[PDB]
Amino acid sequence: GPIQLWQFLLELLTDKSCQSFISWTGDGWEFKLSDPDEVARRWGKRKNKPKMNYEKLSRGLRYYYDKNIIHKTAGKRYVYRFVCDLQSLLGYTPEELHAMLDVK
DNA sequence: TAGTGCCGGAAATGT
DNA sequence: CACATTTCCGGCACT
Repeated sequence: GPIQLWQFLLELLTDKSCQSFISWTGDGWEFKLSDPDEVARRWGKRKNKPKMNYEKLSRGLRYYYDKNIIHKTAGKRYVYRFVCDLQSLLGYTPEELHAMLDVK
C-alpha cells in the first residue's frame, strides 16, 4: 500500500488534529501548509524518507501542475489548491467539508 | 547581500 | 517494467 502525496495531504486536511500545520483556507479547495516543515516531516515518516523536507516535497507538488491535481495559488506562500473533482471524490462540497472541519 | 519560495529539467530510486 | 516521487541544481524574484 503506497500512498501518493496528494492523497496524504487530503488525509491531513480531513483530520482536525492536523489543522496546526496544514489547513483549508476557506476558499474552495485551496489549502495552506502553515508549517511546511511539519508536513514534510510527516510525509517523510510515512514514506520512510529520513531526509525529506519542504523543498523536495514541493517538487512533488509541482509535478501535479500538469496532472492538474493541485495548482499553486500564486503569491501566497505555502498555498496550493486542488483543481480536480474533489466534490465527486470526497462526496462533499467545500462548504460542507469546511463546516464539518470548523474551518475559519 | 544572502536566505528563501518557487519553478521545471535531468537523473536516480524504489516499491 | 511503469512512474511517482526523491534528490540535486541553475535560475528568477523579492526582501
